[PDB]
Amino acid sequence: FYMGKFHTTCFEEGTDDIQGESPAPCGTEEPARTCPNGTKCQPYWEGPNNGITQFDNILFAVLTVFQCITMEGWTDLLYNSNDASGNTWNWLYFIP
Amino acid sequence: FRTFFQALMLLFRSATGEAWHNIMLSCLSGKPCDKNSGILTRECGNEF
Amino acid sequence: KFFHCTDESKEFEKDCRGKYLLYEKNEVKARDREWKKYEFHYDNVLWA
Amino acid sequence: FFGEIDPSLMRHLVNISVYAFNKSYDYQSVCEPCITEQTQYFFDNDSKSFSGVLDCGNCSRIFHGEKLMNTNLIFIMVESKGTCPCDTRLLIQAEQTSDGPNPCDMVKQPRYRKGPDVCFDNNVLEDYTDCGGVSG
Amino acid sequence: MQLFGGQFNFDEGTPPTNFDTFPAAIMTVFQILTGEDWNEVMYDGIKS
Amino acid sequence: TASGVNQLVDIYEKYQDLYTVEPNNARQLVEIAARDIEKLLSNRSKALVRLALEAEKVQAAHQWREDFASNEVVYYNAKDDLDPEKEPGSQRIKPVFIEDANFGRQISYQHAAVHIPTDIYEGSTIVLNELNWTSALDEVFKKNREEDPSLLWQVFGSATGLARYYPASPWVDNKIDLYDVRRRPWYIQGAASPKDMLILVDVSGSVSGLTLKLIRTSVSEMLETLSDDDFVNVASFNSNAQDVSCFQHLVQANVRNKKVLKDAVNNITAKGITDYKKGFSFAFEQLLNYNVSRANCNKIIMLFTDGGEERAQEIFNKYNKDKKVRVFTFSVGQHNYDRGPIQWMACENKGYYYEIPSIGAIRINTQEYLDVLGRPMVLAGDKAKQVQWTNVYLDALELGLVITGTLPVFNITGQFENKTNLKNQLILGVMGVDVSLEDIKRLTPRFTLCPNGYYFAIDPNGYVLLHPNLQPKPIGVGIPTINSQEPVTLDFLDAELENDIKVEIRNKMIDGESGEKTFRTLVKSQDERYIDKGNRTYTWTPVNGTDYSLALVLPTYSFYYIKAKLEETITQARYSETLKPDNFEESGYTFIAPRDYCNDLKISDNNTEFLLNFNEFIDRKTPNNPSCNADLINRVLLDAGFTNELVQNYWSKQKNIKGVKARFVVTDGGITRVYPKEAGENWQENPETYEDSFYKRSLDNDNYVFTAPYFNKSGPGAYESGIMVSKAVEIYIQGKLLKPAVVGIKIDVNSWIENF
Ligand SMILES: *[C@@H]1O[C@H](CO)[C@@H](O[C@@H]2O[C@H](CO)[C@@H](O[C@@H]3O[C@H](CO)[C@@H](O[C@@H]4O[C@H](CO)[C@@H](O)[C@H](O)[C@H]4NC(C)=O)[C@H](O)[C@H]3NC(C)=O)[C@H](O)[C@H]2NC(C)=O)[C@H](O)[C@H]1NC(C)=O
Ligand SMILES: *[C@@H]1O[C@H](CO)[C@@H](O[C@@H]2O[C@H](CO)[C@@H](O[C@@H]3O[C@H](CO)[C@@H](O)[C@H](O)[C@H]3NC(C)=O)[C@H](O)[C@H]2NC(C)=O)[C@H](O)[C@H]1NC(C)=O
Ligand SMILES: *[C@@H]1O[C@H](CO)[C@@H](O[C@@H]2O[C@H](CO)[C@@H](O)[C@H](O)[C@H]2NC(C)=O)[C@H](O)[C@H]1NC(C)=O
Ligand SMILES: *[C@@H]1O[C@H](CO)[C@@H](O[C@@H]2O[C@H](CO)[C@@H](O)[C@H](O)[C@H]2NC(C)=O)[C@H](O)[C@H]1NC(C)=O
Ligand SMILES: *[C@@H]1O[C@H](CO)[C@@H](O[C@@H]2O[C@H](CO)[C@@H](O)[C@H](O)[C@H]2NC(C)=O)[C@H](O)[C@H]1NC(C)=O
Ligand SMILES: CC(C)CCC[C@@H](C)[C@H]1CC[C@H]2[C@@H]3CC=C4C[C@@H](O)CC[C@]4(C)[C@H]3CC[C@]12C
Ligand SMILES: *[C@@H]1O[C@H](CO)[C@@H](O)[C@H](O)[C@H]1NC(C)=O
Ligand SMILES: *[C@@H]1O[C@H](CO)[C@@H](O)[C@H](O)[C@H]1NC(C)=O
Ligand SMILES: [Ca+2]
Ligand SMILES: [Ca+2]
Ligand SMILES: [Ca+2]
Repeated sequence: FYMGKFHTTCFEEGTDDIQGESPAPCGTEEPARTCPNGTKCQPYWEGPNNGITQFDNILFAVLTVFQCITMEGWTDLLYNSNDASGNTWNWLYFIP
Repeated sequence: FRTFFQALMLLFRSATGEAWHNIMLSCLSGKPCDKNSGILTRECGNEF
Repeated sequence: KFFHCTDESKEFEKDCRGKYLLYEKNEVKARDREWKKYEFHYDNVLWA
Repeated sequence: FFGEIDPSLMRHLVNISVYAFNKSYDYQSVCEPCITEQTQYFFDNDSKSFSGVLDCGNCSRIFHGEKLMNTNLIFIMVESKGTCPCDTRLLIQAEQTSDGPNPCDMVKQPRYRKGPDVCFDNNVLEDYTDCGGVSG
Repeated sequence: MQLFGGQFNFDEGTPPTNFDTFPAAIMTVFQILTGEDWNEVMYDGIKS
Repeated sequence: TASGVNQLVDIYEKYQDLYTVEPNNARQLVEIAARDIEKLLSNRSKALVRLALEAEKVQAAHQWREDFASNEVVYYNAKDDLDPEKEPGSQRIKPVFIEDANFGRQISYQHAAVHIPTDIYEGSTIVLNELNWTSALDEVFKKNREEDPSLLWQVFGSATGLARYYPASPWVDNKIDLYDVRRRPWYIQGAASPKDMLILVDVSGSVSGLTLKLIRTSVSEMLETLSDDDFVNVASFNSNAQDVSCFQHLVQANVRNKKVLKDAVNNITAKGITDYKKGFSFAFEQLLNYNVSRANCNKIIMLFTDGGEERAQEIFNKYNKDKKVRVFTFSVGQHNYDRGPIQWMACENKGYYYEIPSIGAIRINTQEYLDVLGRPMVLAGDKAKQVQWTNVYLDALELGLVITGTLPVFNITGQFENKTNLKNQLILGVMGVDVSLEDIKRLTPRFTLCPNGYYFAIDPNGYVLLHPNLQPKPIGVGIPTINSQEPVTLDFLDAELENDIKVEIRNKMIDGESGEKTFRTLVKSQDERYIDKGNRTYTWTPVNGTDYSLALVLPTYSFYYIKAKLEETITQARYSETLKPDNFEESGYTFIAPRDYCNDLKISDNNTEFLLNFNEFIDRKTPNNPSCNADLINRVLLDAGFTNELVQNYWSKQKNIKGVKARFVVTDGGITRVYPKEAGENWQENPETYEDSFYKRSLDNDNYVFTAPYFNKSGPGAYESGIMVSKAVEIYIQGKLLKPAVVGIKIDVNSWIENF
């Protein structure tokens, strides 16, 4: 479900620059988070937690899952995935 | 706390303990109210 | 002892007055100086 | 400028001393993306008949140059541009953005200056107790 | 201390949880045992 | 034939007796101008002296209050909103700003305005006492302005941060006020003496990370507090000391040497094990190098480190045992290391110890060593109080190119009775008055000279105080990297074309000598595309009283000028009816130079407006009136008459010629006339006659000059205006030689391409 979803953010329209000091995952559709007037959703950004927390490899996914098992930082993933994909179904992955 | 389901998620995040103490402080008195809440002054939240 | 000023340099209530310069990345902002208590402290047995 | 039109006859004219150049620096100049280099060309030998043979790659261009005496005008007659191909290194007279002179060399040979003669740098009565360590 | 010695001198600053000294290493290890913000310390160790 | 060249000469002889030829004795002209500048600067210095005396006395009589109840100090804070419609001990003033064309801003002459920078709180006990005792300065400010109504600014930069300048004007205009009066070049100039600073940067491993960024920022900010009289070199040491940049000994703090040092500092990396005995032995040896030029006083070492364990007593006992070198130690960064040894280094060696834990402390902790450096001059008594003038720099309040005279203010409480001297060895602040370069330019008139003659002034460093080639723009320092506080320091050799003889003339001016030097030089044209080989005469004299030297450049033909006659009221009307706006149809479209003829006549950038104003003024009252310049008006009217007689009697006979598009005439008085009325719209030259490149080029040439048109420009090219050829008018009156005008034509391209 979550492979590579967290690499897009609110880049400035004119330049390849992050809009704010704290970026968040974005989307091009209404259910996902939408960029403001001055920005657009561009392809590549490192990701949350400097790219350490993600689902890109099976190794990255296993480490990411183990972090949620310890109940430490799991809500940040829930909110990030909600920004990328909408909050309709993401609670079905994390609550179980 | 806006909806029943948004409330349950808050009580599940706190049950696991994700920064529940900061949520408690955010709910205290003297917080801005919603635009459509019908209250035009910064009188929201409780010491409860 | 759980008191702080938003400006790091000022370490007393009288000094913590006025405005100070906050140096963020590639931008300088002027912010007010406030003498405020920490969120969780020990000022009485109930707060402890 | 003739350098940006025919960039071979121009440099040959400079070389055989038809013209002369003398380059300076502009420090109060504005740039688009600043010190700026400037170049100006002027008559040097101030003699009239200037004829020679310009050499292109595997071809020769023969030219004659004559100068009007009552005006600052030169009539330069070159055989042909297309016949003999020379390398087209444009000679631009316009002002070019540049770094100034290398500071290292200038400070090896500094310009003459006379510094102030009065200086108050020591006094026996001075109190050095305010060192700053015990004061905080 | 051996794995993460003077490696926590980041440009922003040295985190309070670092392994530079033995008193600092014990309290950083103790925090990971209690499992509070163990992931945040992991990010610094990976970043270093 | 097309542009009358013999006709103007004949006109100039045949209308003799309407003007006289007067000499330009360069020796007298330069001395008159030098004494005028001396009197101006002495007038400016008297105000500083009386401000310093009054401030010292008033502070000495002050009583240190510690509590202020409601309104107790009344002052106008210069950064306050004018309409708040609404403090601990202060009551604001609501001032009325009317206008002043002398300043350009809106000012109030009623009281002084206070600037308190952003960091410093205005309710402090040390700020309220300043705001009280400094309120006595307003009477002296008013007295200075009333004695000399030409004073621009009178600031009192205070050691606490606040500044009081007399004409109360709002502070300038993101937009975060970072101004601090204690870092401006005039304050730094007046607060200490020239230094020989050697920054010693620690680049061992332990300073890696945040400490390194703080160190680089601190070193840059320290470099910003250095003048051209100061010499600086930056070294670094992990285990062996080395120079950070290509410089090896010591370099004066130019705007460019400082850039090289800053760039070298911004590219250092931290790796190694600290060795203090090898860095200090390097600093002390570079402070002993006397093969190079240096300030030769105030030898100081600034150590930027974090903390250590070695104090290195042997190095200090070996190199600095008579204590001729101060040592300032900085403990940069947020860390936990031993700080005792670096405090001991400052304590032993007549220095001070500073701490920079974050970016916000850099400015304050890098500007404070001047307090230490000012002790010996405070103890010098009434002998360190000399007025000193700064480099040319752009004013903070948008006033243009100004220089500032400074005078330190001492603390003398408990001096009448022998009570206190411990804290009295610190200046209260620095006085300062601004004189604009336009004042100095007013004191050196240039309209009795040819367009090729000018004045210029040199300070001991060789920079220009006056030059035609000095523009109100900051000095460029290098190529502008992709993605108003510096002085405008332009050397004489960088303002002109360097020459072997010029390098000698400049040295003689710096030494403070006077002489003449006639020689064949190489002058560059106004438009910066040509060079002429002119013969010029440099006459210079020292501005006695100050350190400046004035010089006057004059070509050979500019030794005489035309002085117009009084004539009579009949001739004034007949000459002035020629330049009527409706009348340049039979006379040719006329321009007039925007030179100030009267105080009331206002200069405009649109020559039609100025010409209308000039015409209506001449119509009003009489051409000769008080509050005007009789010579300028008479010269302009004479030139108008000569030009009108030319254009009518000659050009009106031949309306059209085969090979010309427009005939023009430019004369010294100020008048430009192009014969075809339709051709006036194509005339792109400056209405000021003394600023036309072709006029200046044609003056240096005894033959015809072809001025090439511009290529790929928005204006009409060489197809609708033509190609300009100009010839200078040369008249022989008595035995004298004069060149009062230049005529020419714009040859149409089509006729000449057909004739070619
Ligand atoms: C020019 O020099 C003169 C003297 O050379 C100088 O006048 C002196 O100014 C100081 C202010 O710094 C006055 O200080 C007195 O000292 C007491 C005792 O310290 C202070 O009371 C407390 O002091 C502590 C530090 O010890 C400090 O926290 C704070 O200053 C005070 N705290 C509290 C809670 O009160 C007072 O500051 C002050 N006492 C009184 C009764 O005012 C000296 O009194 C001044 N000396 C004289 C002879 O008047 C003057 O400031 C110099 N000029 C400038 C511009 O600074
Ligand atoms: C520093 O602040 C002080 C407190 O405001 C000022 O001292 C006060 O100045 C007043 C003048 O406006 C004095 O009022 C006059 O004092 C004379 C004494 O000879 C008396 O007649 C009256 O009290 C009064 N007269 C009139 C006609 O107003 C205050 O006495 C005096 N002292 C106080 C209030 O304690 C200082 O002036 C100020 N420093 C500076 C440099 O302005
Ligand atoms: C500046 O222009 C002058 C004028 O030509 C140059 O000086 C001459 O240089 C040539 C060689 O290029 C010599 O043969 C002449 O003897 C020089 N003339 C004099 C009077 O010395 C000069 O080289 C140019 N450049 C600089 C930097 O001065
Ligand atoms: C330049 O400074 C050095 C020392 O800083 C002076 O020392 C001399 O250096 C030259 C180099 O070969 C030699 O004569 C000796 O090594 C030194 N002579 C001494 C110490 O008497 C040097 O004299 C200075 N330069 C000049 C020209 O005096
Ligand atoms: C500075 O002072 C000198 C002398 O003190 C002035 O020069 C003198 O000028 C008079 C005539 O004006 C001569 O008779 C003297 O011989 C000169 N003295 C010298 C040259 O030592 C000089 O004029 C003063 N400066 C200015 C700008 O006037
Ligand atoms: C079982 C619970 C209700 C009993 C405990 C009572 C105490 C701890 C709580 C419950 C209800 C609370 C009150 C509810 C509402 C307000 C209004 C608020 O603007 C000020 C505080 C005040 C007055 C609270 C004070 C603390 C309070 C009295
Ligand atoms: C921002 O985007 C919305 C989307 O339609 C648009 O209506 C609005 O005008 C935009 N705002 C600006 C300032 O362009
Ligand atoms: C100097 O000041 C006096 C009076 O203050 C004035 O008359 C004189 O013209 C001034 N000289 C100048 C400004 O050169
Ligand atoms: Ca937790
Ligand atoms: Ca937990
Ligand atoms: Ca070290």
